[PDB]
Order: sequence, then structure tokens, then C-alpha cells
Amino acid sequence: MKKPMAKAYEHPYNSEHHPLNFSAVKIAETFHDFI
Amino acid sequence: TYFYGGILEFVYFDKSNPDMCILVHTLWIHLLILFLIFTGFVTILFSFYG
Repeated sequence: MKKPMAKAYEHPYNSEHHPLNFSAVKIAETFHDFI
Repeated sequence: TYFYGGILEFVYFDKSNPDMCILVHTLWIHLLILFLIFTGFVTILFSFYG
């Protein structure tokens, strides 16, 4: 088995709690955390 | 009083001197209350997550 790559690119401005791009899905998660 | 004053009238002299304290954190609390009211307006009528 060939040694795979260590890691791919890691975006310096995208996180799971602060996603860079916007959609109603992330607003839905923050909404249900509130109520 | 005789030359430049009015009639000598009997009143009750309040010793307690009320004064509304002009504070900063009272407006913070007031904004927090209106923020709950506005969020409830959004939560009921502008929530499309379900």
C-alpha cells in the first residue's frame, strides 16, 4: 500500500462554528440551539 | 417679599429630594428586553427551520 498524502488544504477562514459561506442550514442549527 | 414677592403662602416642604439616576446599564437591560421581543417576533413569524 502506497503511503497516502498527509493532509489536504486547510482553509484559514472556514470553521464549523463560523462557516464562511451562508445558507439557511446553519441558521437552522443556531435557531434550534436557541429555542 | 414686600416689594418684589407674592403672598406668603403655607406649603409643606418635602425633605426627600427625588432624582432619577442617569445610568448606563439601564439602557443595556432595556435593549436586551427589546431584543427578546424582536427575536420572538422573528421566532414566530420569520422562522423557516422545520
